[PDB]
Amino acid sequence: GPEFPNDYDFMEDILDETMKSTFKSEYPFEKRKAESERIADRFPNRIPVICEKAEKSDIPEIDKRKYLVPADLTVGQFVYVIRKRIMLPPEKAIFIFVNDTLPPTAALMSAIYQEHKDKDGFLYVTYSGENTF
Ligand SMILES: CNC[C@H](O)c1ccc(O)c(O)c1
Repeated sequence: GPEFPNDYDFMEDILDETMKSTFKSEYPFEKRKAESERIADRFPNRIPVICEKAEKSDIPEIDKRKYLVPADLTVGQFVYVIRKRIMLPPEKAIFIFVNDTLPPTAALMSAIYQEHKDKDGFLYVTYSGENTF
């Protein structure tokens, strides 16, 4: 029994480039920057991470794509949380990319933030499975 949003049919069999849509392209830069600035004030010791599903990847979608990551949390630990959230069976694979790269699983998310944070203050991560449509 899928949990939200995976009780919805996304109709991937006709999803087009005219329909692709992500956090950056759905919300104005200025609104995004103001939100991460608010988080720096209100949750100072959290790293704000936008985590979204790679395009056409064969893996469940995620409800909350916005994470308040503890500063000393490793990449390995963050991957485990996403796995948990999409209820991915342990026998199926999951990878996260930063700048189209697999970060080293022992790396602190704080370090990845300092190296790769967006002009808008967020860290953008992409997750995917082994296959894609
Ligand atoms: C699609 N029909 C309802 C939906 O499947 C649904 C309802 C309650 C839930 O807790 C749930 O995970 C999914």
